[PDB]
Amino acid sequence: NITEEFYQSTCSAVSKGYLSALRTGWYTSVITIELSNIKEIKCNGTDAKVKLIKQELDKYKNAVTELQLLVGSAIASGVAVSKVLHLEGEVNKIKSALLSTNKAVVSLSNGVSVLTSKVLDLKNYIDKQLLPIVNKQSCSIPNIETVIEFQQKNNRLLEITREFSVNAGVTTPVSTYMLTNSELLSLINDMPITNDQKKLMSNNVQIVRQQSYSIMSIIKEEVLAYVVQLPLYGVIDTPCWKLHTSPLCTTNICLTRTDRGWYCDNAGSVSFFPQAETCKVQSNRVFCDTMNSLTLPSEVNLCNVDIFNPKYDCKIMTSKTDVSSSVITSLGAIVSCYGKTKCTASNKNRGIIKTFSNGCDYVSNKGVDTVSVGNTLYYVNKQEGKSLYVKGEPIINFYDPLVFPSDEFDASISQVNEKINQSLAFI
Amino acid sequence: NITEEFYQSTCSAVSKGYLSALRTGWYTSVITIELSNIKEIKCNGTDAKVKLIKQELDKYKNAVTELQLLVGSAIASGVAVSKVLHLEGEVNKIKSALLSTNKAVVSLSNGVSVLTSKVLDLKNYIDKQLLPIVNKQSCSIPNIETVIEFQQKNNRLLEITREFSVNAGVTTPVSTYMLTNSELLSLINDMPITNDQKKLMSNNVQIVRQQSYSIMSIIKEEVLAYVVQLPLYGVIDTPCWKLHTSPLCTTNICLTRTDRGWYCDNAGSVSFFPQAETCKVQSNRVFCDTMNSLTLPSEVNLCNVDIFNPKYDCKIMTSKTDVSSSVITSLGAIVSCYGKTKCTASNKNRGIIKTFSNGCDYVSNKGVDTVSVGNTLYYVNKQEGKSLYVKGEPIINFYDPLVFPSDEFDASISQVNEKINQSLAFI
Amino acid sequence: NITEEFYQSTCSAVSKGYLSALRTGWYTSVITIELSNIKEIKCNGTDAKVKLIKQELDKYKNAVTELQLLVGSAIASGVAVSKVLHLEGEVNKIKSALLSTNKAVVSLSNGVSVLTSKVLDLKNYIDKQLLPIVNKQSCSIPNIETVIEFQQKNNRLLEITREFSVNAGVTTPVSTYMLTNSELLSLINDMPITNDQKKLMSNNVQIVRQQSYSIMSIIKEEVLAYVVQLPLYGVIDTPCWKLHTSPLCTTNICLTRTDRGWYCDNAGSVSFFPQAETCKVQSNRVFCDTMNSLTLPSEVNLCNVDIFNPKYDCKIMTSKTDVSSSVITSLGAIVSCYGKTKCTASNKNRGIIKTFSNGCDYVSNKGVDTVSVGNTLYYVNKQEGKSLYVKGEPIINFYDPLVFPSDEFDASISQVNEKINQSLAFI
Amino acid sequence: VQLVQSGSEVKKPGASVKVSCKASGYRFSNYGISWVRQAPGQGLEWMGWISAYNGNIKYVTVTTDTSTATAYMEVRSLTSDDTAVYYCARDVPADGVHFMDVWGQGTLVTV
Amino acid sequence: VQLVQSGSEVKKPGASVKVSCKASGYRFSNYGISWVRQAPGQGLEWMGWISAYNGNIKYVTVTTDTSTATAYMEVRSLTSDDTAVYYCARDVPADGVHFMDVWGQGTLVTV
Amino acid sequence: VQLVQSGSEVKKPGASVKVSCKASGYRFSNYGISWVRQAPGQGLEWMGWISAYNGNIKYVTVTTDTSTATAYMEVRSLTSDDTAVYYCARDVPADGVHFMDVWGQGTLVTV
Amino acid sequence: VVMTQSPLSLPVTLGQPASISCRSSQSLVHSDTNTYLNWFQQRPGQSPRRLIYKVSNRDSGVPDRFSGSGSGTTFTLKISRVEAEDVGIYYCMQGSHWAPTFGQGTKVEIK
Amino acid sequence: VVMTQSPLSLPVTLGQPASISCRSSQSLVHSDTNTYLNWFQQRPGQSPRRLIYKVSNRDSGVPDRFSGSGSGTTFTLKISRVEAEDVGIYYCMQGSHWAPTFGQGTKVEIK
Amino acid sequence: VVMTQSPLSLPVTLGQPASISCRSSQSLVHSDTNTYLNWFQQRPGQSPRRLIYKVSNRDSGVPDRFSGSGSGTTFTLKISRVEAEDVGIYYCMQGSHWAPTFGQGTKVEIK
Repeated sequence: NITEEFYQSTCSAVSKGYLSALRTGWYTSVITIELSNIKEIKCNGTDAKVKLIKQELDKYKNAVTELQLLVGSAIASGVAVSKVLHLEGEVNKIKSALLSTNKAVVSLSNGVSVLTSKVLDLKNYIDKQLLPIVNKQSCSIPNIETVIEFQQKNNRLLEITREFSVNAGVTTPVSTYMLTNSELLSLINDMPITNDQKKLMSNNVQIVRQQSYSIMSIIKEEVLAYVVQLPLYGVIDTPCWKLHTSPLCTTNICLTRTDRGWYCDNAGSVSFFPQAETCKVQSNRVFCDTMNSLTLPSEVNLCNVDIFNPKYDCKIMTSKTDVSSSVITSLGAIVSCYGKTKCTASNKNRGIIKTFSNGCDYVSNKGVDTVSVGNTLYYVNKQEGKSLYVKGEPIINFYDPLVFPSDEFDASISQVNEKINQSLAFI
Repeated sequence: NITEEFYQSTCSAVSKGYLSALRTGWYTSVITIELSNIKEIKCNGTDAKVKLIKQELDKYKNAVTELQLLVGSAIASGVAVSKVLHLEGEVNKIKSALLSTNKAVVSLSNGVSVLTSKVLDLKNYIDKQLLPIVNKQSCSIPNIETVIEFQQKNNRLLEITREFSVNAGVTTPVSTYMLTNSELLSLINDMPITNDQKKLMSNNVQIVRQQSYSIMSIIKEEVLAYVVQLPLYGVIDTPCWKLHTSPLCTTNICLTRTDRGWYCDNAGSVSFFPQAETCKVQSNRVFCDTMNSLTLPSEVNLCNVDIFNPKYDCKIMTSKTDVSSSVITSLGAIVSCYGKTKCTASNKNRGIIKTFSNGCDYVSNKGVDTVSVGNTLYYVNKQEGKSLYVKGEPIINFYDPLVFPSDEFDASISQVNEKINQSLAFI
Repeated sequence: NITEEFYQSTCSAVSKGYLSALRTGWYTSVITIELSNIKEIKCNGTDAKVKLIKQELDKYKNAVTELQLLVGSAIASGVAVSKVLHLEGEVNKIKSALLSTNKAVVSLSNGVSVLTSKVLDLKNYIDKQLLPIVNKQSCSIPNIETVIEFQQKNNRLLEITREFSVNAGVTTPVSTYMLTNSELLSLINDMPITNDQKKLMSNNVQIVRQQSYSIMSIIKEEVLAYVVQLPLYGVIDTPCWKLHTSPLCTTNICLTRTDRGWYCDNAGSVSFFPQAETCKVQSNRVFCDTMNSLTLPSEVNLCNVDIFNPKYDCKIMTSKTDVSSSVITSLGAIVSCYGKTKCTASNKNRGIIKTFSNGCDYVSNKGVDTVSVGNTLYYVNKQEGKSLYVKGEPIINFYDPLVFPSDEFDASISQVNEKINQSLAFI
Repeated sequence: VQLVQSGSEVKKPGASVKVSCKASGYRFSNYGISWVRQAPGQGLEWMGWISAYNGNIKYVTVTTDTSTATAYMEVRSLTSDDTAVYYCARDVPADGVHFMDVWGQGTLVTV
Repeated sequence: VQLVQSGSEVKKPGASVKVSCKASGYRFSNYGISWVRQAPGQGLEWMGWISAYNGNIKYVTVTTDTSTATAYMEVRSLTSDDTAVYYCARDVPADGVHFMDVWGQGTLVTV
Repeated sequence: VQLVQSGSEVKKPGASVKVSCKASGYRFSNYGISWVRQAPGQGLEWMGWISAYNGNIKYVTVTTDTSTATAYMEVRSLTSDDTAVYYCARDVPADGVHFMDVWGQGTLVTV
Repeated sequence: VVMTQSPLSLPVTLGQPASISCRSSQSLVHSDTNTYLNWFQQRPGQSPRRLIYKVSNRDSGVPDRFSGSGSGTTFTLKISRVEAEDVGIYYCMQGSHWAPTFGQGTKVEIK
Repeated sequence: VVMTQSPLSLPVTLGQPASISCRSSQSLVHSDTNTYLNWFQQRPGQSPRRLIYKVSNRDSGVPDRFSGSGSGTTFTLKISRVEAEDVGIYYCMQGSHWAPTFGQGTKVEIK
Repeated sequence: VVMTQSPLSLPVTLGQPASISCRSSQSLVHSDTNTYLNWFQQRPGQSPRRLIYKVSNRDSGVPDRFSGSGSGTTFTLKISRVEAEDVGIYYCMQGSHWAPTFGQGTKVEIK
């Protein structure tokens, strides 16, 4: 259950009660589509249905022809597998492995073993189930349903080609054409991972797609194979807390804690994720990619309870930009009201239920439905949870404008204090 | 009609003549699709058409199964409505309201009344118009057109499921599958808003989609309902002006006004939109989202006519980065030429019509078709309008390099002057 | 062939061996679809196939109705062509030019000549090949294949309308519906450019789409015309080198070269591309858009071999943020290990093959398959190439923490030295 | 859920009569009111629809009073052909399909 | 590529017997093992499948030892009806289609 | 819009002749030129196409002079079989469909 | 949309079934697959009350003797047993299109 | 694409209609639904001039007596009344494919 | 999936052909268009060995006399010439579904 704590001292709110799902690795699987080497239907005729088949075959052939024309690094794992498949003889390993089965584990040249699955076999359908239907002597097809089912089978290839063409062979998220939900669910079950990870990934397949990649690998020897790069969640169920920060100004000099974003416990240390796009959030599970993470000591949590703790140097910025704004946190909203701008909190039925005075203040999502700051109307999150207000004297009142260095784009508590002490030393 | 004024004093161009359409609120409507609870066709047979129906039913069932697996906050309004629909008994309110009509207003638990519209009824089609067609004794379908029309009806569900699967249940912009153009046009007409807003939204439905959201809400009790979160434009037809800025350097120390972006009048104050993605621009209408807005006093406009005005503190940055570049404004282009880099303005027929000297200069779109600065070829906007050149002495010549603080990533006129005065005080 | 050089002195790696493909201009072509002015099928009847045709015609009519409702500037070239087509009489030039041929060059009002191509003619199909099929007396269609082929012909229009509706008339990348691969390949061949550019664009059509734009232009007088804005690569085969940088800290004060990104030779000067999204990279070809480029003197390359060169002022940043991180370069990975965080390089079979000590170090992709820094597991790029390690004394050891200005968000070697000298002057 | 209308009206040609329709038992603002004319010896005829949610009007001037949950229909330039019973029916609040589930008892206007 | 099983086993009812299956000629971890029972005078019967790649199990307790490339099947509460030949077949490593290309010679368990 | 060609040419076998085609009445650079051979007592035969917009060539060496709006076709190693009338036709400027709306009067080359 | 209704007079003996048909000029199938055809009853001296709200769905409180049937453009209202309370005027209504339209009405009597 | 044309000689009495057929070896329908088949006329002593530029579209200045017809692989050129100015050689041409091809030509005469 | 196999006993004269049929209760076509039906042979005193691994694909080392045929739910195994080494028990197997199932087995003999 989610719990929010607003700290009036630093105008920051921490939304605890979350559980982690941190992507610490990648799982690369090879998805193969066996392609027919057909060039055309041999006969020519005036049948309208066969012309539709030829039109669909032209779509098929053009799709194959289109495919043949094709900090960290997010696809380094799938690119590595793709480059191995380009080596001589590695395609025939996949061809022989999937000769009698649709799933196989293939040991490549590097020694890595990758699970290979054949999700579609157009070579079988076209050569064995489509071409024998065509009466070459009359160049006619008996039933129209053959045309319709050919369009359905070929449709997945056309959409896979369509996505690779516009994404230059690397698509993210992995769509349902690359890997259907049943295939993705079965693929997760087939991964050599613990049951806790399988339960986590199966319940959140929509998050798995958003964090996955599809890499077009080979189009050679009647095989269309692309590497799907699924995420591995090695860290699960560890506590997470999101730090929401809003400007804190005198009522002038402003102060804002810059270290906002998600924090999660990881192997005795705190993984900090500054970018907002990094972490996807579910009911109470936070899916943060560790590639965009900073590893911090566990003492980083002490900045919430004590901004002047000696165990850590909390990051803040200093400026004179006394502009009113509101941060719509979970279970509430931080409202910073300054100047002549009027800030109010409103309810759907009762209307304006609170008028914010000058300073930084917090309103829970209970009762409040919208927040108005200046000319901007903010809607608050209606998540169920318990919000806690921690009253305290704002830290911005301890400084003085004469020596406050109000130009730090990114600094820390100790850096500001040392720079202040330098100002006092000169003065 | 658009009018551009270039200010040589500050190397800034203001593109006036625009009208505002500011999104100040949200309108959430519930779009429902009634789903059949069919598990399969009871019979089995060798008919090719029925197999196509079963294949399409498997797509239907998998689509339902896929759906069942599913600062500010842009979707706080639609999430709030979605969370209410999850409450016990709220689904049956929608079920009973839409029992005899395809549009209804439903009063939820919170007391909010939301317009509910049923755009597709797959429960009626499958149970009443599809299953009775299937001859269970022979397990055959008489006509192939039943298969084709079933694919058409089911197609919208599959695409809605497809978009929610890859977007994790929140899609923006709202595609034509979520809400067709006729449905979006009728929905705007059905909103309880003034006719000026309805005319604005109906003429710019393409902008409305880009600023809308679709939130997957419920898949329970044979009802697929998703909340479409349309924008509300409470501020219309107010003047807007875009501030284009380019570096101003001595011919060295550079100066650039950092407050570039859209400004629009709003309730006696100026709404400033720094981000470029915030504002969509039409013929002369600017669609700016107020969530990404700063509320400023009306005196902010005085920075264009007088950079040293006492009524406002205009934001500038200072640096030594004497790099030539050009800003392609509307109705012209600002060209800053420095160093040995050659800058020219060219016409399609007459060729190079102007060679820019050292400094910041402006060329209208009349005659000029391309601008070349260094190795970069810039095409100018051919918008029809009247450009005005305001000759004046550049402000960068008033300072001196000895005390100019050329390291401010973001500062103001008064901050620079105070820091300069501090430098003179020491010296 | 790619070659990497790691410089221990500045903790920077340069990945040479690349060839440029710099977009220096645009090529705008008009793609036209001739539309039928049909309002409906005159007859009414109980035929199931004709109802399918009427349903598809309603999709056709709604698609037309949907279309009728529709620093630098990336679409200034295509917008300019679009605005000319809106002039009176310019549509009839295209109508008469394409009267007997599907490709023509049309001289517009501005005097520019644009290659116009008609990729689909729905006016011919509907009026001449669809309507005569409908038996108006019985209101029946003989064969279902007419319905299926009508859906195929109309499908491209619906998808083009679908993309313009959600993109507000400007789509990028140019999908396969806007311009198929055969049409894009033929369009490149038809451009008045040298054969070296044609070979470059034809081999990398996937990159061409990602750098192209499609602008919806006119829907008037039975003509749907949209301007496709293809890229022009005036600079080809010139050397490129990517500069990878990682923090360099004492083992404290940190130093990092901020000028990371792609550099390419261009007309005797170096084009620097800071943004990562600007440059697409192929096997050894780098496709950088020059709109996001900085033009620099050729002496910028001297910063790699000598950071204290007088010919250039290399850009660095200074901070106290002693945080361990790794930069996954091509042909290797830079690892900066500081504090108590453990950094290791691992192989798939042999496991952990190296443990990084405090400082900045580099490991080639030979042998190394993954890199672990703190809680983050980084996979290295397995690109084939020769990496070179240039041992040298790190420059951060030359300074002293007492006068090191560790707060520069972006500065240079000379700026830091002058600021240091100012500190020594006071002291 | 019921609708009650005004009493019978007797008017001379050229005058104006405003029928009323008081709603009870449901939320007035969640629906619209459709007005139906029934001339003696003649079938029902749909006159106009007014939404209590939008204020939208389709077709005489129909208005709704949300505060009193009352709908009004005013017919101007009354003629002998306008002698008919006028019904108010609860209807769709938006541009959907009309259902007219609940009807008022009927106001007989005589001209 | 071959599979060798344990020798014949004679057991009394209520006991437990663990059949083994030693693999050679291929990578054990790239496949799974399917166990098939053949009662005398009766057809083949699929008992269970264990993957050497996942450890996944389908159906008695089947286990695999990757280090020794050996698969084990333990049948508890042996009855007279459990007298049969038990085969190990190399199978799909994941939830694909089963093929059973290579079979062990067969362990005859007598109860 | 018209095309005028060179006069009749008489050549000995093994020589080379360059036919010309001067264009007027339209923009030369917006089209291409297709060359057609008509042997006496024989039908028309398409020889080659050159674009004045791209310079692209399809099939003897055809060239265009944009400055003088003139197209040239040179046939080398003339034989007795090359005695024919050679026409220039205004054609598509790109790889579209050929139409050949306007033809030159014809150059009779005799070998 | 003209809603033709037949017959206009339906004298029915007590206890015997009665059928009322109503044929539309257009197909009443909406964008969503539903067919919104309503059936109303006007008891003598009362306002019309809705019996069937979609082609076959009885309204709450309507006895089971009233059955609705039909599809596309043709529809049927049937009464299994005509009682004394079934005397009235029945109107078919479509709300699918822009303007709701009623039928001419069927006057049910007793013989 | 071989454009077979028939007949090769068409002696026609003045005033009577004349029909020229031209059958293609492949379907001439392009990627866009148009069928680019042209008809040319070579008046004696003159260069060929285009009459029909798509299967039925007359060129500007062509009298209405010339009618084009056909679809797919078979096409027809018809003259309603053959006059003295209709004597010549008619060539069918396709430009749809890579290489334009002409027919053998039809020699129209007067009896 | 019940794999019915027929016949259960197949006494065959040496050199004459033999046919074994195996009909499934469901269609064995997988999501990918393949039909994974296997045919095994149990030589007397040996473990079953795979002959055909997809409906017609012979396994490596299998003589060409063994031919597989069938589609959908019905399949056939044929031997062109029955030799002394063809005596055994043949099992059809499907691996497509969740649980692999074998046929009852066909006991081939020699007359």
